[PDB]
Amino acid sequence: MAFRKSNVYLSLVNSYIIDSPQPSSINYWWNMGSLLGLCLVIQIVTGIFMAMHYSSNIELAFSSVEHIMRDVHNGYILRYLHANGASFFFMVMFMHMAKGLYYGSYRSPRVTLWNVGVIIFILTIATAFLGYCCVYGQMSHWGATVITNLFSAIPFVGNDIVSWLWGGFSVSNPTIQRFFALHYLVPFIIAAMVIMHLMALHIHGSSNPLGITGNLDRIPMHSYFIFKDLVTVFLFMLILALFVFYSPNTLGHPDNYIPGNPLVTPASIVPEWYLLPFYAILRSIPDKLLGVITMFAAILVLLVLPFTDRSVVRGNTFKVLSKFFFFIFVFNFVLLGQIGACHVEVPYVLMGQIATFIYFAYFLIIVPVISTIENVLFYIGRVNK
Amino acid sequence: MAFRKSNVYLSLVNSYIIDSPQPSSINYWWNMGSLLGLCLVIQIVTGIFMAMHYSSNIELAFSSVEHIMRDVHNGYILRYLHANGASFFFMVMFMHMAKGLYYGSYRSPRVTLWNVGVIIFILTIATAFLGYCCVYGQMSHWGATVITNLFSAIPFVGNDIVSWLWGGFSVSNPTIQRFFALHYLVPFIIAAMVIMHLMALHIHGSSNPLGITGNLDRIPMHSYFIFKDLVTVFLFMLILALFVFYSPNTLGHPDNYIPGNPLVTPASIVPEWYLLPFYAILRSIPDKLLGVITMFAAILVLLVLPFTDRSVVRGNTFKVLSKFFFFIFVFNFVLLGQIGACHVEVPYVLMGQIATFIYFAYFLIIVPVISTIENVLFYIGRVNK
Amino acid sequence: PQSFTSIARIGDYILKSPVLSKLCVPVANQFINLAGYKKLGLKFDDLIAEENPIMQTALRRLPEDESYARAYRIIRAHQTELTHHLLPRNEWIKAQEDVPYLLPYILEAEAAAKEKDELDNIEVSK
Amino acid sequence: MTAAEHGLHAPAYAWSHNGPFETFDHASIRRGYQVYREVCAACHSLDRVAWRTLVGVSHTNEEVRNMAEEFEYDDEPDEQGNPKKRPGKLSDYIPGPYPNEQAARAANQGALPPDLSLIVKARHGGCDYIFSLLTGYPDEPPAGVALPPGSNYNPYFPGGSIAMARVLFDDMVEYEDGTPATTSQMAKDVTTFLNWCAEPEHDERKRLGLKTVIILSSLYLLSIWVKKFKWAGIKTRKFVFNPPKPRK
Amino acid sequence: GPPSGKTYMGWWGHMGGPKQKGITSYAVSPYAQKPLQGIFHNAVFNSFRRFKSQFLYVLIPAGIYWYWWKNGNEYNEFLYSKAGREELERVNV
Amino acid sequence: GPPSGKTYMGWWGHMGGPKQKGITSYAVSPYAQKPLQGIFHNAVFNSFRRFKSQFLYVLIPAGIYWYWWKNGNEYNEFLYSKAGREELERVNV
Amino acid sequence: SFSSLYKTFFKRNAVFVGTIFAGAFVFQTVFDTAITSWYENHNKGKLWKDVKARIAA
Ligand SMILES: CCCCCCCCCCCCCCCCCC(=O)O[C@@H](COC(=O)CCCCCCCCCCCCCCC)COP(=O)(O)OC[C@H](O)CO
Ligand code: HEM
Ligand code: HEM
Ligand code: HEM
Ligand code: HEM
Ligand code: HEM
Ligand SMILES: COc1c(O)c(C)c(C/C=C(\C)CC/C=C(\C)CC/C=C(/C)CC/C=C(\C)CC/C=C(\C)CCC=C(C)C)c(O)c1OC
Ligand SMILES: COc1c(O)c(C)c(C/C=C(\C)CC/C=C(\C)CC/C=C(\C)CC/C=C(\C)CC/C=C(/C)CCC=C(C)C)c(O)c1OC
Repeated sequence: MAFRKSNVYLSLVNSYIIDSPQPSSINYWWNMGSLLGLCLVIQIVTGIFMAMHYSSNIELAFSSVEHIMRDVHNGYILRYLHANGASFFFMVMFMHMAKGLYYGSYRSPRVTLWNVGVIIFILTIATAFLGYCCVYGQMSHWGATVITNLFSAIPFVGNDIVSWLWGGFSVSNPTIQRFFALHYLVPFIIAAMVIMHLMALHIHGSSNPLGITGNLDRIPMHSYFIFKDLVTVFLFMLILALFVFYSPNTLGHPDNYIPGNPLVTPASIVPEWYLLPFYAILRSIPDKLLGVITMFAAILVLLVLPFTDRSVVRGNTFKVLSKFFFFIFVFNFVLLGQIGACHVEVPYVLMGQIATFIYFAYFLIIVPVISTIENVLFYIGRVNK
Repeated sequence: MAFRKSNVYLSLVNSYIIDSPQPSSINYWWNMGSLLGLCLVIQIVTGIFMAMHYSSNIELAFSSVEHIMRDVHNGYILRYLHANGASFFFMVMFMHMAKGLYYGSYRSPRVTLWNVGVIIFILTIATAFLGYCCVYGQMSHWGATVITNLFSAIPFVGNDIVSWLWGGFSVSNPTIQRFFALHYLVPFIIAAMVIMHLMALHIHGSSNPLGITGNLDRIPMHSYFIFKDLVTVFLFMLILALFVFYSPNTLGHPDNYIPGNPLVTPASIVPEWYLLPFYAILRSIPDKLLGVITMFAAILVLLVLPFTDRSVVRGNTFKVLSKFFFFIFVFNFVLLGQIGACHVEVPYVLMGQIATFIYFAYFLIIVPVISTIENVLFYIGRVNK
Repeated sequence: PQSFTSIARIGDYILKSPVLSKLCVPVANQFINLAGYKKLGLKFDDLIAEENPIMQTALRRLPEDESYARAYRIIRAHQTELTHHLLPRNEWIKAQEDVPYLLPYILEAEAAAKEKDELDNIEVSK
Repeated sequence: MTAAEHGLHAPAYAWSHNGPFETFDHASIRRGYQVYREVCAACHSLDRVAWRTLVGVSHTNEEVRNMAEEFEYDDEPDEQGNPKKRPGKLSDYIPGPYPNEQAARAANQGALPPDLSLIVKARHGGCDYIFSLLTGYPDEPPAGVALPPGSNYNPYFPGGSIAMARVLFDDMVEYEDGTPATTSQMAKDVTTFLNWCAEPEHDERKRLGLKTVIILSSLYLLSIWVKKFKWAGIKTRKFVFNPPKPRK
Repeated sequence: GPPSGKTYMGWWGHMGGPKQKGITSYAVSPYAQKPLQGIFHNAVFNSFRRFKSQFLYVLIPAGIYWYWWKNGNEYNEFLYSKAGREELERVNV
Repeated sequence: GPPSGKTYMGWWGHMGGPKQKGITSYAVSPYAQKPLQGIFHNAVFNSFRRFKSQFLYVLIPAGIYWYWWKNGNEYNEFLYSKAGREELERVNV
Repeated sequence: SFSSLYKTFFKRNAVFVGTIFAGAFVFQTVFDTAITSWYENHNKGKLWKDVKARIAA
């Protein structure tokens, strides 16, 4: 018990920041998760500054956003940082999920961590939509109405629930005000559940790229991993500076920059780039309520992903067929996003339906059978007697 | 080991809420702290629900609460509960500080608790003063001007900080926007430091009315002290509901329900009741910076009490006359507040200096001499040679 | 999670079937030696996950020599992968040195645990 | 989709304000203001930006105040409550002939004029999009297409017909030089002015971005060196395995 | 402070891994080294070797899906060009 | 979780109190008790005793401060009731 | 070449923070001035400094 570890306030930091036994085989993929957390808190703080200098009334919402754009020092920078930070936040979330899935980090030691992350994703896509609603342009409230009509597909009741949620049959001050308030509030639940995520992580430790035990050797995080985090966040900040200064409004779409006027919709209406695959999974299935439930099934299939992979060897580095099919999966995901970007006509619908079919078939069928084949091949090849 | 202690979230809940070896001589005074915590939580919740239908515009702030009263369903409930809960929070907070002082809760194992509590006190001085400045009533602008101009006496920097606070060179939209933003945000800082306070307490435990070691008999928190907390909070809810529903104009002052207009205003301008003790003391010594430095002294005297007295026996229950002087001090506190309520005039102006002198003298000179005298009286009484 | 007894059953089914085994054994060993763990100086038993309690029970019965060699191989693999390098064809595990030293303990523990959990929840039906 | 109304992409032209180390050519923004105000006055609104940003980048000190004095801005009523008329201020917004919006839809013989303060980013493409839209339309529609009576044609713009009156005839601009009277010069002037109005921070943004990329590049290289430095003692440690003596 | 739950890994001194003997390490201070002794050899030879190793699993799905997307694009472009009045009617049935 | 620093108390089983031996406790299963029968009498007696042990501590300070406030107020009526015209001068000068 | 004159400067800690912060401030100021000057002299005519003389007669 030195002063650093005897004092409880400093002991809490000591167990997390000053000293924590991470393995020595960490690649550049876990500092990506730390970068995810840090860009999340950057988004939170710039949101606090916006809420300090933002007004949500319909008579002033567009007025407030253009005033923070133009009539304040260092104002437009805040909006550009918000847009680029949201885009990078979803990109790094996808990278985090890909790293978790490829390296077999959903297995028994951290199943609880896996479900915590899954529910984080489930509600953060919601909060992203809610923030998208707060713009109140010619397409933001448009997509908000789209989502309200989608949610109106609950069976056995259609009017009371949608009227209660959407503040009556019309849109007025309470609707947009409550939408802004809830986009302000949900990230606090994000922060709390991320605190839970880090608690579970610290309890159960971290995995390795080798897919093997890491207790053999360990090193403190401070003075070894803090500078790796520093260099990766410096690279991220350089890239973010490049996309915020030279070409700020590129990741977003040139549709939000219209004053509030839900009279004539623009010719080109597409969802933000982090939602196209789910728009595709909705468009493929020819049913409204069944389309909604299959979107939710696609989102929640990660919950049933564990206790379905019966590969004895953790990870996917030493197995060739599994990683080949994993690459097929990720390219199918990007193809689904790309096809959702374009319009719906022949023959895009057929191959989109095929893509959704191979997606769900992948998850529910192919990994168990190919993993069983991998295990039996592992057994048979080594034994020659 | 049971699953209740196995799961990390459940283990933390059990060890911090369900199971806690609290002492067996606990009175209602200790449940008053949990009651105050519940009051703080409900205050945050009702404030959040109030701000959802609130407008941050300068001209749409008083109009916002008017619209809440006259248009939204059960609008009066939220604001009445907010105001009365704030006042009750402050009264119960004074009660909690007094209970900590009288029972000798400031001894060596709880100096950290005393420091975090006094820090909460320091911030709580202004976290509601600025909330009252937000409403922009008929003395709210005056309170805002007082708080923004108290700091102008600092040498070599008197204009830069007040200009930063003003959002310019006067009081305008930036002032009210910043006021609302900080009154919203800094209660989250209160939440942070009260989590720290509870963490320190759970590390070190509570105390006993007797003043002796309580490590002999203990009972678990659940099913024993939960009922005491429940009955205390039921009584608090009953009295609070009766006041809010039947006598709305009792705790608050009928001065803020008038639009801000420095044109016609009465002379009956006096801050809210909980300011009076730390307001009469400011009008005793006749200078500008002297008032600020003596506020600093009056808030640091609560901090100097540890390692100041010489009472080897913890508490005042078993001391012949020290409790009498403590009662003198508490009645002097009440009388100082009441005389600060009255305007400045002879002999009340003359009473101010003597009241402040006694208020400081109990803290400075009374406690050590009275403790030493009590100790020597005990020593001469106990022995005969 | 997948029982090793089923793996042994499928293995013995394949090994004594002439045509299917003759078709599937050369591709099997070619897949094994293209997997890549041979180069890193890893035996196969060092790769299978060691977390769930049955694997811990199997590990606890290993003679000390095998555990020491396994620990050294894990440490060397971590060090080698940290530098993204590969030691030349001197540490490479030979073709016939990748014998399973941990299979019999796994099979015995699997059988014991399976029959324990089967007879624990049993009925008295004829 | 079908390219008939999807809109063929315009080629990437070369401008003065498309690059990493550039500024606005605001020696012509003083000319873009004139070209906008001479013809587009009673056509659109643009009423989103103020005059405090029109000083120091397009007009120096005085002509802005002359313009403010030139127009009446409907001052507050006097003590009798009667309406009056007053000169404009230097912190007001660019006015428009329509009271708020009513006089626009009545005279356009059709739709409403979109607010030009954001049209630069309101459409895909960007700076070259408006140039292509205002240049590529012929004077005669493609063969076989009979447009509605009173409507023009534009192949670049998705939609193939607009309520735009093709007021782009030359030979009546002539500021003080020989530059005007050709469509290219006025088109470049209007597109640069519209880009500036949509983003009146390009120079400052690029300067701050250059400073930021320089400082972050330096910091990134610094972190590279230090990470390769203090990890040198852990990336080179070697292990040697000596089998223990055979006795438990 | 009650002990926490049973977990395979813990704090220093009780990693939980197998007890080992016969392992010897050999570190040396970063001060007595060249911090970038072999950056070029790494970034050329090892980078190319890793790229060649991973060049058997990544490009094939990308190529096949690129062909699928391009074939769909060609079909779409050919459908709405001198065939929309005779071929597009017999595909939307 | 991990062990903490210096503390004056622990958890159940190892709290850290003084070692003691020879104490016997009891209980009567509060279900079979019929707890309260003389609650009003118990409250009366407890209130009587509590008031008996604290005579002066509440009566004296409140009385002396009431007397002080009364003295101030009565000086005010000697001054501030149609009488300041001939004493405010000597107060302020 | 690292003589005792430079060796002595690498032992102060209590006062080195203030002077290092002042040096950082000076460096950032001179860097800002240099970048502003280079952005000025990389583009002539377009900027508003010389349009005053261009319109001058
Ligand atoms: C035409 C592009 C010019 C770019 C100019 C700016 C960037 C300069 C980068 C440094 C000069 C190039 C040197 C040659 C390539 C070095 C690549 C490499 O692997 O070297 C080190 C790379 O150093 C790093 O740590 C790089 C971190 C990479 C972060 C994640 C990848 C992002 C992409 C990196 C390349 C592009 C960077 C700029 C992107 C705009 C070693 O890796 P390590 O330090 O992690 O050690 C691992 C092991 O010991 C191998 O020897
Ligand atoms: C990680 C969390 C968040 C994400 C992904 C996110 C995402 C977004 C997105 C995509 C927009 C649209 C803005 C644009 O298109 O220009 C937006 C706008 C906005 N967000 Fe968030 N947001 C997050 C958190 C917050 C928080 C905490 C606040 C706090 C107040 C906030 C306040 C706002 C405001 C006020 C706007 C509108 C301002 C504008 O249009 O420029 N956001 N957000
Ligand atoms: C969105 C906010 C998140 C934050 C701040 C966060 C943070 C972290 C951190 C710090 C780690 C330790 C390793 C690393 O630093 O990457 C980690 C690991 C992990 N996270 Fe998250 N995470 C988030 C979301 C998610 C989500 C949505 C998932 C769901 C798929 C997830 C799944 C995992 C997994 C499986 C690991 C294991 C990595 C290892 O083996 O240690 N995380 N996360
Ligand atoms: C827990 C600490 C708080 C205290 C002591 C407090 C105190 C007060 C008081 C006294 C008033 C009315 C002024 C008067 O009648 O005297 C008020 C108003 C208000 N408070 Fe708080 N408040 C607190 C926290 C919050 C929080 C967390 C919110 C969150 C949104 C909030 C939102 C409001 C609103 C919307 C009003 C209406 C009038 C205004 O704009 O100030 N308050 N608060
Ligand atoms: C107003 C915000 C506060 C909250 C929510 C709060 C919360 C609590 C809670 C829950 C307890 C546990 C009570 C018990 O042991 O049963 C407690 C105890 C205590 N608090 Fe606070 N507290 C606050 C303010 C303060 C302040 C200002 C001080 C004085 C500087 C203080 C000093 C103490 C002490 C000395 C104890 C121990 C009481 C005992 O053991 O006898 N607290 N507080
Ligand atoms: C003086 C020269 C003019 C210029 C530079 C100009 C510029 C523009 C631009 C950029 C647009 C939108 C193009 C796009 O879709 O991005 C537009 C649309 C429009 N303009 Fe003009 N315009 C001019 C003259 C006029 C005139 C004289 C009128 C008639 C009074 C007019 C009425 C309209 C209308 C109604 C639209 C909207 C068409 C629609 O909604 O379909 N414009 N103009
Ligand atoms: C797996 O190994 C680890 C690891 O174990 C840990 C712990 C970390 C550390 C984890 C993180 C850094 C991510 C944690 C993320 C958070 C804690 C998010 C913080 C969220 C917040 C909301 C921050 C709270 C701060 C505030 C509320 C204060 C902000 C308010 C301000 C500044 C008010 C400003 C107003 C004025 C007037 C100044 C790692 O990065 C890591 O990988 C190496
Ligand atoms: C040490 O022994 C103890 C002890 O163990 C405990 C527990 C207590 C009791 C302590 C407390 C009750 C204080 C704890 C309070 C907090 C930790 C506050 C934290 C709460 C918040 C920050 C806010 C709560 C958040 C929510 C309720 C989220 C839900 C709110 C909204 C608006 C979402 C719902 C809206 C919709 C539309 C669904 C003691 O007093 C005590 O000493 C005797």
